[PDB]
Amino acid sequence: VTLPSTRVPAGARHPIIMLAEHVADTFIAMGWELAEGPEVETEQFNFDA
Amino acid sequence: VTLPSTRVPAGARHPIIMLAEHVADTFIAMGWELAEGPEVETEQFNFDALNFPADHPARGEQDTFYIAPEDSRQLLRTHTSPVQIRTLLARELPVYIISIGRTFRTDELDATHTPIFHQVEGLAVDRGLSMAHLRGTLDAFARAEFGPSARTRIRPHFFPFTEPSAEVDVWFANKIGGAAWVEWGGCGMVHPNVLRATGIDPDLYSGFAFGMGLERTLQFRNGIPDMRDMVEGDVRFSLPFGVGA
Amino acid sequence: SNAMRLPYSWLREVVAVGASGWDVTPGELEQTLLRIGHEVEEVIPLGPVDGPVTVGRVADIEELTGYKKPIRACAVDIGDRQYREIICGATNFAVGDLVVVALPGATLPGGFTISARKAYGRNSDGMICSAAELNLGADHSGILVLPPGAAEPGADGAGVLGLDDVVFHLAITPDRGYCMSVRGLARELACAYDLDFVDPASNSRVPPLPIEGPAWPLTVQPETGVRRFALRPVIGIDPAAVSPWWLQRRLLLCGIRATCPAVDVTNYVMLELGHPMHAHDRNRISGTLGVRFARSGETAVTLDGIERKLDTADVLIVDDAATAAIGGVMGAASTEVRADSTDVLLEAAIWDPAAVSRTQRRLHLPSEAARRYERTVDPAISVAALDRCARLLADIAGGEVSPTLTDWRGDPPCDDWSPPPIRMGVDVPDRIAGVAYPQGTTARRLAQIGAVVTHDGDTLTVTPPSWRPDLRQPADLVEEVLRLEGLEVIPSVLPPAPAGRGLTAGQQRRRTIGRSLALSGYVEILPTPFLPAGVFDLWGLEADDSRRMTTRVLNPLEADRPQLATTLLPALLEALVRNVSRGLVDVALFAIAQVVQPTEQTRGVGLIPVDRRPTDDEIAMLDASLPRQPQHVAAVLAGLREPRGPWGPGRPVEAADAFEAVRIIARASRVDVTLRPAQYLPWHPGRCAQVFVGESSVGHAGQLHPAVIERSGLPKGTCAVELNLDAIPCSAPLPAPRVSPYPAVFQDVSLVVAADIPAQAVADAVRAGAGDLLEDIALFDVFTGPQIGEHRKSLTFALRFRAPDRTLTEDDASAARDAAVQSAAERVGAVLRG
Amino acid sequence: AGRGLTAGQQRRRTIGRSLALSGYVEILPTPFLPAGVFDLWGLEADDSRRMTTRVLNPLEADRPQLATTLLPALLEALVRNVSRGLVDVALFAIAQVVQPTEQTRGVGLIPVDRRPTDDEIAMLDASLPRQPQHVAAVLAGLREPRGPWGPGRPVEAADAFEAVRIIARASRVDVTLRPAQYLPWHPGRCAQVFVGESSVGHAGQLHPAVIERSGLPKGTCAVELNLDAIPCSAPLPAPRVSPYPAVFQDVSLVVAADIPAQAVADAVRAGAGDLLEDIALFDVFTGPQIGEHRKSLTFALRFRAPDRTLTEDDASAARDAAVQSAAERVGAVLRG
RNA sequence: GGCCAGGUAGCUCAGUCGGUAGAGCGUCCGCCUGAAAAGCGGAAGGUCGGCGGUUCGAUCCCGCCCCUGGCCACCA
Ligand SMILES: Nc1ncnc2c1ncn2[C@@H]1O[C@H](COS(=O)(=O)NC(=O)[C@@H](N)Cc2ccccc2)[C@@H](O)[C@H]1O
Ligand SMILES: [Cl-]
Ligand SMILES: [Cl-]
Ligand SMILES: [Mg+2]
Ligand SMILES: [Mg+2]
Ligand SMILES: [Mg+2]
Ligand SMILES: [Mg+2]
Ligand SMILES: [Mg+2]
Ligand SMILES: [Mg+2]
Ligand SMILES: [Mg+2]
Repeated sequence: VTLPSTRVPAGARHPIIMLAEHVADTFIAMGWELAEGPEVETEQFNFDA
Repeated sequence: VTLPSTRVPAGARHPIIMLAEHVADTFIAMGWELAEGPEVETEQFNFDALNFPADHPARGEQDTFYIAPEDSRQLLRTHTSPVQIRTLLARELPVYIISIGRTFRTDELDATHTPIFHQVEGLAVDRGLSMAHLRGTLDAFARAEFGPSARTRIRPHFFPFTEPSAEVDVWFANKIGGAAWVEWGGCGMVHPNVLRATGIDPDLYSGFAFGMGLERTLQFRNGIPDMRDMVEGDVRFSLPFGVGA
Repeated sequence: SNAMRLPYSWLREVVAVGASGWDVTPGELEQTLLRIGHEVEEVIPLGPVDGPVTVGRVADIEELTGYKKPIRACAVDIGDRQYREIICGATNFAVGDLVVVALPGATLPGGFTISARKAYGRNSDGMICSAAELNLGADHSGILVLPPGAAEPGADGAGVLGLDDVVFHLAITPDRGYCMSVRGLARELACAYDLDFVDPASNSRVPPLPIEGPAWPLTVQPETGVRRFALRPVIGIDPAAVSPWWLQRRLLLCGIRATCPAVDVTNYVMLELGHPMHAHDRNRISGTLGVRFARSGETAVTLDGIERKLDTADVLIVDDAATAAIGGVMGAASTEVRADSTDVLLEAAIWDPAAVSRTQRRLHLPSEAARRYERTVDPAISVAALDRCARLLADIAGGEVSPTLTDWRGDPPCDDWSPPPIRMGVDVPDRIAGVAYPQGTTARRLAQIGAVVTHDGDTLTVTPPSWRPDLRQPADLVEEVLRLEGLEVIPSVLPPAPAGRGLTAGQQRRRTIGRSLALSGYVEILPTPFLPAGVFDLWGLEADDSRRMTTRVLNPLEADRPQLATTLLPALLEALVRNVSRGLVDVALFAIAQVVQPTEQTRGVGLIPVDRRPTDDEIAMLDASLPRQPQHVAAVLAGLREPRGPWGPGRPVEAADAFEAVRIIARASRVDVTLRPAQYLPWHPGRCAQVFVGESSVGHAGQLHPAVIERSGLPKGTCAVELNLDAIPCSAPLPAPRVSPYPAVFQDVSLVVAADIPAQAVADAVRAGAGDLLEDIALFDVFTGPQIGEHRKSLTFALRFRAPDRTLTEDDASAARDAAVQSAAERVGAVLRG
Repeated sequence: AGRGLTAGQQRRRTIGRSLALSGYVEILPTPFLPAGVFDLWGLEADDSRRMTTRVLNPLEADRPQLATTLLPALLEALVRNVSRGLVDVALFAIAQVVQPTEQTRGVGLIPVDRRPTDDEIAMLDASLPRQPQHVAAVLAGLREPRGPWGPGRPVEAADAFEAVRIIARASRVDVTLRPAQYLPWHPGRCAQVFVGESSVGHAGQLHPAVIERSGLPKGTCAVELNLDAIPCSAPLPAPRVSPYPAVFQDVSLVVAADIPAQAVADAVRAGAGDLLEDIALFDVFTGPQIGEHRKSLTFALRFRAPDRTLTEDDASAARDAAVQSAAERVGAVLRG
């Protein structure tokens, strides 16, 4: 009964992503919400504003 | 490229549990927390601290499962409302909790009733809480589970553990026989005797509570007219809902 | 009977005494009633009828003989000296009776056109109607007979029967006993419509009869809970008198069958005013009337004739001879009024609500009286209801009301029945509502419901009326204001909740376990707590297996299944045969749910007073009295684990699938487990693992024993797992891996061991000897060919070595492998394969 | 009181969870494409993936192009892991790409002493390149490791199709797969993935020349889907569990070898109607009894009525209607 | 707790007032097919809800009891 049993081993989400998920849960539980923005951005919003 | 590729087909969590998960997330996102309580409960928390008189007919053996021997004052809990008591005894104020779990009654089976079912309890106790806050919470609950096009209505009623007391109906389009208002759950301001039974001063704190059927919520949400497949555990009922929701 | 039924016309009449001309549609009335807190169960219009439905008088009856039933051919006077012959099969009428006939051309509800028909060799010009066929009431199993003088022959049936009416069935909540009557419901509607209310129980509507001396003698035992007990006689009534149609009609519409004036009047006044009344044949009374408790074994025969087994908490009314009534539940046959009763003693009593409720529920007699008494009855109106009854009976039945009166009001006599006053701040309902009501609203609403209200600054002193014993604290007064103003005005405001902590670790782990099992192909069931009959005998457990120590339900669903589950497997296995029995042969189920495991202190804790917080010791005692209720997770599998498809024929369930389920749960819980061979029913003793987290046992998995499968009707090869989630510690690992940039070395090692050595114990021995350079070990071969001796096996493991700071030589790895082989020799007796 | 995670936010978690449970390891992929990757793939000069946003001052002078596809970064990460001893590898990523259009250019400074008007807000957003969320995966080596149970299973194109279905189940949508030609995939082991009739991506085995020219392992397979083109969905099922027994029958149909098995099953469903509870392919046969360029498929059928027990002749009628539907839609011949 | 109808195969039901009890679908086998299903042919399978009694023998008669469906009743 000790023989290996896992025919397709588990993978893994990246620890940075799992930590983000846990940080999001922390703030949602306080009533806050998760806002988004794109990675390529205008100078207007990254600097001027 | 269209050949079947799923060598181990997915299963499914039960839709009642997936609905519970979604209700929980709704309240956690509002800052509330999820409280728990046992299924075998004392009479002290299921009836007495909730302001039921000693001879209240819901206490009889025709209405309530009792644990042997004759007067152990133990039972299968008949609503999730004893968790109000456990919560006010265990936590410091203010308190904002829901509780979801199984409840037990000696009820005949019909399209909207089964002996072993689930409820969503809510309890908020704080300075200055009003019926307007009860209505706000109930509207957020209904809006998240049924959408904004959901017809609800609230009318005065009675429970030994609230005063004032109210019931909430949902317009149920697929009700066996023809659409009609069907009761969704009960609610009210926590009775002052309930606060006193847990050491809270009714002159400083007020509270509201509610208790909705979980299977009943699923019936309204998915338009399932008869709850008994939901209860009986045939794989064919659960698989259509998917491994997650 | 069951709910509060009454016809709109009666309700309207009582409302209209103070509000002349008041009239609303039934749609509007239903809405108003729901808004102020009265559930409308049914709105039932009477009729309807069209065409020639009229009153007739039966002028002759010819018996038709020789049929499977007695049949009457009837000459019926239908007015203007016009007579019609009508065939009718009922028997509950005689020549001279007023009946209702539906002549040809008439339409009865629902949609039955009456045409002339040939019935039993005779022609019938229509039919004599029953109450059900007119949609007037439920049947008496015969046709409807109006009392003499209700109407002349030829009168319009719909007018005479009042078929325009509508009957409301209300489900009144238990805190509103005063609404079990026309009086209380009329009062409520006057509140909702801001009408002036004339109380039908007031002295101006029921003026006091004379009191010149006492009526019958009465003793009342102490501590029976009787609050009031009044008696008045009506002497010399005509026993041939019957109640007028208007009274019989209102009883019928309220769900009460009329019998004789004396009984009819008591039921009528009960419905009107809310005070149950009882009529005694005063000449069947022997001696002093007394109310006392029953003795053990005492029986009494109720007026319906059934022998009631009585109990010592039950309150009786007895005389010298026999029991006269079960107090506030049912009268006894000994003093029932009969077809010969001439002198009647009317009883207006107020019983103890809890006592009536206890008694009526045990005996299963939820009479009209009992369900009013158990919700409390206004003690202020006892003599008014008595005087109403007496005057009405003397008018209907030709009596004379006797000017005597026994009116016991307790010892000492109570003469003010109002509850104690309640102090409440004038703006308390506003705060509870979240609404600023116009100034004076609270004082105005509280006066409408009958309270006396006085003002002192911002404080009201509010004395409820005697029919409102439910009004005891400020919150009760708040409910009165809020419901009459309507809940629709209360706005919808989400409370700011403080910042919560979200899901607990345990709640989060339950989600992850369930999602992972589901993804792996398991279907969740919500298992019943009630164990199958004799399940542990079917499993073959020894008599002292801990699983047998179960908690027992006194009054279970199925008398054969009283025991609560110490294990989830019996319910999962039952769900498996259900699915297999319905054509789903390849099945994998799981459940996450508490079990119930009693112990020593698992017994009772007496009632703690609820006027205070239980002390911390009382809280901990309560919790220690309950059975342990740990969360468990379990799964069962049968049939194919992997289905057939274009790739091949699919793989049957085997034990290792149950072992893999353990590892899915462990990975979901982020703990490491070890499996060790174990013997433990109901598993196969050679295919069972005990599951460990560290050195603590958390459950078992593997294939079920062939005899359990056999005795339980399970599919061959069924496997199972059950773990105690509460015994799995809540881990929160914080890894900090460092990745070596240097290449690994790969070597394999073949070791021969005794057959009973677990493979994992060899891998543990190899890892203990190899040291830090060993990055990974994996078994890829178990071999038992002829090169290998009997009861021995050869194991070959793939080894991967890697250093953090250097490239290795083969000799570096070989030295680690060699130390691993020595460690395997010393721990499990391994021999390097040669 | 907040509203918690959005549907898109919840769905990204669910996809992540599911792929990791299925054996995939997440990488966070660099947005800077490898030098000349689309030349190594052999892409047509007008392939939309070549229309890249460029960084003026990148980390590596030869890698200024921002990724229009996640596969180059995942494949580079695959080579990296394989080069360090881990030859059996499955990796995924969930990340935005950068896809410029015509209106992808500069917007002059707007004074910050006031709110930008709604027209300026929209012009700023319209001037940025499109940045949709993609999900992608790559696999090579053994999909299933060896062990006591035998020697383990090499990655194959069907593993890439299963990754699509893992994602679709996580997203709670149905997908169809159709044969397609689309570099860098092998033109004979490539599926285009559809939700409804909207294309959302591609899956299968990579082309052997792409593998050779990029130094990838033989047999590398891959998936890439556009998450933002997969619609949200909130299914509200209401099953009814028939208490009556079912009927089991099988059916063998011969079609031209190019007919997809799923188009046959769909034709069988179409013809059979409501009694059909389940259909499952379990045999594809191309031996000597079957003509050249044809194939025999056999499906297990389960029929069941909601209100009665069926006879064998009731199921046979439904099967015969299915057979006729299959002849009419895919030219199937009942096996003889 | 009341009333009505019931409990018979793995599922859905017919039936029988003393010695054989069943059908549709589900299971197994032979021919058949590369392997299937259909078709043709042939099997297995029921303590006729349970425990006592009567009887040489009980699904069927007598007693006690249990459960299921429906319609009521009750109620947090
Ligand atoms: N037998 C049943 N089967 C399935 N669902 C049920 C069953 N009985 C009740 N329910 C559902 O549970 C809801 C509430 O049940 S209730 O008996 O009416 N009332 C209660 O249990 C109260 N404890 C609710 C409450 C009231 C006020 C404050 C807090 C909580 C109902 O509205 C139904 O939705
Ligand atoms: Cl050997
Ligand atoms: Cl061919
Ligand atoms: Mg009940
Ligand atoms: Mg029943
Ligand atoms: Mg109620
Ligand atoms: Mg009240
Ligand atoms: Mg070497
Ligand atoms: Mg067949
Ligand atoms: Mg059956």
